[PDB]
Amino acid sequence: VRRFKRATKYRRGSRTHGWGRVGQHRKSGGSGGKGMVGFHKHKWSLVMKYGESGTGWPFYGKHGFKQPETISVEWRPINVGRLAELVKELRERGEVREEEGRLVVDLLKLGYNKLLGGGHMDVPLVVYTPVASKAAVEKIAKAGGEVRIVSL
Amino acid sequence: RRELPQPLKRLLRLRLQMKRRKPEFVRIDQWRYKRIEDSGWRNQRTLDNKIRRKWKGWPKPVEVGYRKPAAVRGLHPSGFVEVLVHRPEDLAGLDPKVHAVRIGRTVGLRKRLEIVKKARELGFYVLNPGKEVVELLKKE
Amino acid sequence: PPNPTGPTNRQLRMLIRFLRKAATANSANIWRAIAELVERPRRSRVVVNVGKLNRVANDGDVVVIPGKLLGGGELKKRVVVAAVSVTPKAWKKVVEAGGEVLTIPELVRRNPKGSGVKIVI
Amino acid sequence: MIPKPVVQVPRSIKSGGVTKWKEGRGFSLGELKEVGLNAEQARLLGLPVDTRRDSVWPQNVEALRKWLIEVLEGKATPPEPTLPKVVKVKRKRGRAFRGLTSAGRRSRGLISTRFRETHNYKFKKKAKERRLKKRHEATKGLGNVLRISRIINES
Amino acid sequence: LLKFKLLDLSPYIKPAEERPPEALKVYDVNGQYMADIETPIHFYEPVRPDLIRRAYLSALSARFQPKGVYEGAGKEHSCESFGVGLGIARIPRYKGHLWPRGCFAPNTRGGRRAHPPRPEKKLHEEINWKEKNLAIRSAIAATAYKSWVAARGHMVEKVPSLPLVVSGDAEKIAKAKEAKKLFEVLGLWPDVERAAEGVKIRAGKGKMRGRRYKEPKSVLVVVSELDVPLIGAVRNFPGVDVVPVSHLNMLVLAPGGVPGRLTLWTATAVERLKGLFL
Amino acid sequence: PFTASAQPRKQRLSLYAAPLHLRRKLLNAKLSPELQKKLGVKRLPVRRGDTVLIMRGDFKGVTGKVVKVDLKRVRIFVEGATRTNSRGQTVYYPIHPSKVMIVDVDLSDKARQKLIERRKR
RNA sequence: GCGGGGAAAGGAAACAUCUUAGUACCCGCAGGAAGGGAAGCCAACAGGGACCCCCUGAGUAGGGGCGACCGAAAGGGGGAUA
RNA sequence: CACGGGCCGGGGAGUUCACGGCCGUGGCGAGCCUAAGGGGUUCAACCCCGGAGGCGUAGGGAAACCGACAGCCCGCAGCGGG
RNA sequence: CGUGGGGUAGGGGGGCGCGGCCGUGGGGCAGAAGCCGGGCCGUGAGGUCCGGUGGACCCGCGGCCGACGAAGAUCCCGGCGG
Ligand SMILES: [Mg+2]
Ligand SMILES: [Mg+2]
Ligand SMILES: [Mg+2]
Ligand SMILES: [Mg+2]
Ligand SMILES: [Mg+2]
Ligand SMILES: [Mg+2]
Ligand SMILES: [Mg+2]
Ligand SMILES: [Mg+2]
Ligand SMILES: [Mg+2]
Ligand SMILES: [Mg+2]
Ligand SMILES: [Mg+2]
Ligand SMILES: [Mg+2]
Ligand SMILES: [Mg+2]
Ligand SMILES: [Mg+2]
Ligand SMILES: [Mg+2]
Ligand SMILES: [Mg+2]
Ligand SMILES: [Mg+2]
Ligand SMILES: [Mg+2]
Ligand SMILES: [Mg+2]
Ligand SMILES: [Mg+2]
Ligand SMILES: [Mg+2]
Ligand SMILES: [Mg+2]
Ligand SMILES: [Mg+2]
Ligand SMILES: [Mg+2]
Repeated sequence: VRRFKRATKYRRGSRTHGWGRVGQHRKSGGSGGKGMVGFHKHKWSLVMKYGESGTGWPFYGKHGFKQPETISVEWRPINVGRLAELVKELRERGEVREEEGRLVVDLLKLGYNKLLGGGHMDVPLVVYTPVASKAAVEKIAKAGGEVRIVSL
Repeated sequence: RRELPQPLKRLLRLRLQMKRRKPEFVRIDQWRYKRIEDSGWRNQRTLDNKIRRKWKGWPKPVEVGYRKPAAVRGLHPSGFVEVLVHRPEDLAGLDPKVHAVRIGRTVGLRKRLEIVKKARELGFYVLNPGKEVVELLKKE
Repeated sequence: PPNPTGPTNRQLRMLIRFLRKAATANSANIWRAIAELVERPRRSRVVVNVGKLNRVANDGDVVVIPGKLLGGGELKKRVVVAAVSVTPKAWKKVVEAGGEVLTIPELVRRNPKGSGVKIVI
Repeated sequence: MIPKPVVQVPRSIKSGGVTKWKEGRGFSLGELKEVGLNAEQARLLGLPVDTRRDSVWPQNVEALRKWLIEVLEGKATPPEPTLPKVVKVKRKRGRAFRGLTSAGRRSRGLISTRFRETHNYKFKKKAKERRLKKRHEATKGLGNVLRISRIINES
Repeated sequence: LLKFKLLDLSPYIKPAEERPPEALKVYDVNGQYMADIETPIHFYEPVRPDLIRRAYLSALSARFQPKGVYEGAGKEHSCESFGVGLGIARIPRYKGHLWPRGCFAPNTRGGRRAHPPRPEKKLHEEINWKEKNLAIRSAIAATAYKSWVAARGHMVEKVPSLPLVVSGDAEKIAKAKEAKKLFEVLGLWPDVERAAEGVKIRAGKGKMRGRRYKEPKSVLVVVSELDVPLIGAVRNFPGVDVVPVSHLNMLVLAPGGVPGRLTLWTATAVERLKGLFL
Repeated sequence: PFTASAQPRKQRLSLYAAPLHLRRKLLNAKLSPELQKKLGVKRLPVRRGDTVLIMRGDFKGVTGKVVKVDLKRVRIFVEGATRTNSRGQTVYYPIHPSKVMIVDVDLSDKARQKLIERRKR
């Protein structure tokens, strides 16, 4: 932790406090209005810098619809490579039941509900997951494991 | 009084010359207004300031060009290093060839007599024994 | 900005002084390069995961990390790695792969010239 | 140590199959029936009883059987019965003037919807938040400041 | 394993004072050496004055109470600006019989304070739990170094060794008179006398507010648990603090935000320490 | 009943605003060692008719009878601790009771004996 | 604290929808607290289980010259439990 | 010959919270932190508990829906060779 | 080492002073703060000492926090001039 002197300490004896002599420190006119205003008239050049040309889209307008969140699954996927790390830790503590001669993990008790295919699987694994991507099923099956799709 | 080496002896003499020619740094019109008569230096950030702009004939501003030689800076005019002393036990660790003893202004007469006696025995130059202590020791 | 001040941690400050002295004594530019990376502002200090050592290091390589070694990913190589600090999980992965974890002063004492040492950030 | 009922958290569609447990309001009548009690007897023993709940969980039954044996053998002391211990009804003055009759309750919205969704509740809730500057009322226009800042910093 | 804690910087940087020994010396209630015990891992932490200062300021700042002015102070008079054209400044003025008298503006007598304290101001400097506990371990380790303890200002000449560990039998002492004898035979009494003689009447307005006396800190006594008799036997000495080991904190371990507090551990307290603050 | 607060403002307000029955407690003075063994108590509130020894001030060492007690001022007048004004009259120095020691006790009052038995116990 | 009546200034860099704000203020009526409270509930085929208040969900869904700006609920953790 | 001050003393102006961006340090690190609240205390401090939730670990698309590297070259530091 | 040394607005870096707090070390009825005048130190903000006046508090050093620095606002309040 480092501590620094407040700017007011430096500004004593400076008449203007960093606001200049010409364009001094005034009220909301010095901001071009109160709040997030002006973006279509005098701050339109700020919209053109950051937003879509022609439409100024993110600043103004509508695009698409929202699928209602109360009827949409909130996904918590895990990659195959990250899963391989997880089972290694789980095995050391003894949380893995090697039920069938192979390590058995089920994603839902681990807090995940989908399996993705990034990374590498280095052990044969039985994975109980509601959803698994195409490469996840292949990579798990290439290591001697298997994906089992449960029904929500 | 303090015996200095020849390099420092010249710098001490040079410092005395710089002291005599040093301007008394004042704000503009400090002589006119009683309300700022006893003020310290102020570097006023103003439109028409002629001290900051160093106009000939106006008072001079403060600059690092006026700094005195670094090797003798802060020394007592006698050449010694002043040390503030508040009790006799504070005399430990000082060297009478390098240090002079300045007694704290609020040290009372009873404690001042003990400091002065111990310091004079040890050979220290005491800068400010005080009028009362001088009379008492002289009477002794 | 509040301009960079350097570390407040005296342990870090003494390590930086060590590396500069070691660079001068042994004419080793590596320990000067390490000290500059160690003295970086905190918000841009070097952190390396053990999984990165797989790509950038071969078996038997000696690696100096001018920062913290974090334990992320998996290590499959035998590496001798020195760093400013090592997290417990990073420590366990390096050792279990047969490697060794050193302090930077240990590496300098072992290899004053830093010959064959690879800088990894 | 009187057991606490364990019930399942309702599994939403949003959860995607992840489930968890929680402490329930009370033991269900089905669970009490397996240990030979009704709602009145269980309440007299200090147990929380939930006659609304339909589920029967074996872990709840097992906890009840263990604790009842301790109580009936003199090893555990039941707490006070989970029934009202005081009756405190105050004399009412000006029910009509304060909107507490059925006509007032209807106009306030309390017949058609929940208390939390009535308009007077919304007025009072927001007034408190603004008075204390709590949560989202510490910054007026917070949503638009976030929206514009996200566009600029995520462009 | 702890090679990263006690960093060896040889040969280019000369060593400092050695780490505390693998064992601690234990003395009986008569001041006679009794035995050794294994040093808890806490004493091998490097002393970190920067981190100790941060954790001390955090614990102290949680104690401050909110302050403020009355919300309407200087704002409740009936006043208005009377405009230009009257030959006087256009600040607000009293409306009634006091009329020309200035009012409301911060520059007027009886006006509002422009930027007063507010009770909503955050005074507490929060700290992460892990960071706070690392500082506590660092402060504990400093109690084992005579260099750090002396630099904080304690009298350590007569203390046989540091960390000062006394037998657990000391926890049965119930009278201040007997605890005084224990302190004298462990060489701790001179530091208690430093605190007794060092109490002064402090300068300034604190006298008006119940802060008349400023007292130096002398000895921190660490016991195994709450409600042992030794807590009451020592708590009346000037500058002495006593806590059970589980109650150790930065307020007693680094007064002034400075490491190294003259500490008397009991042997049972040192044993319990091995499972705390880690 | 005298505040428990540690704040000096509340300690002083208790002292100056104390009602008469509380101001009596401020009249306590230590008994001489001889009286302590005879009566078995260490302190008694000073009473008119007692004999006290003054231990501090200009009249230190003067023994005399208490002639008047002022509850409002918490001061007592003692024979011998006097002086004369410019008009020649004899006036008494008001002495604080904490500065005197009672050397003889006036016990003609039955109500006073109850206080002694309470403190002797 | 409960019921009712009910603005404008200011903001939107003008301004009317809007906001400010069901606010200021007015009228009525209670208590030491008031109001709320015991499923014509919520959910989604898995289950919660009267109510109020605190933390969160969340400035999310949604309303809006879709502008300024406004803004939940279910669920989760607690206080307390009838 | 632009405006302000007769003089002196005292008073007299970038503050706080919420949210966002960035910097300087400090802790921990594929994780980080607890909120409300609870237990203890030498009682607003302090010790311990509390992981709900938030941010991060994966993105693309309006949405249904789908879902990710160590292969080659140039080359600073550094290291090695002459 | 520099064919280095002007500077408004503005940006960046360091220091002085005021009130309190956490520590540490001291002074004071043989005279604290304050006040009038003076010497010395520092480029400076300022520090320090002496003589007089005064009559009980105050200061050095490290850290931390602010109701923290005035020459001016037809500034405010009081006092007092030509
Ligand atoms: Mg401008
Ligand atoms: Mg212009
Ligand atoms: Mg202006
Ligand atoms: Mg436009
Ligand atoms: Mg459309
Ligand atoms: Mg000009
Ligand atoms: Mg004086
Ligand atoms: Mg809002
Ligand atoms: Mg006022
Ligand atoms: Mg702060
Ligand atoms: Mg003062
Ligand atoms: Mg307004
Ligand atoms: Mg408008
Ligand atoms: Mg208009
Ligand atoms: Mg009630
Ligand atoms: Mg009611
Ligand atoms: Mg509204
Ligand atoms: Mg004009
Ligand atoms: Mg004029
Ligand atoms: Mg220049
Ligand atoms: Mg200081
Ligand atoms: Mg000015
Ligand atoms: Mg006037
Ligand atoms: Mg006149």
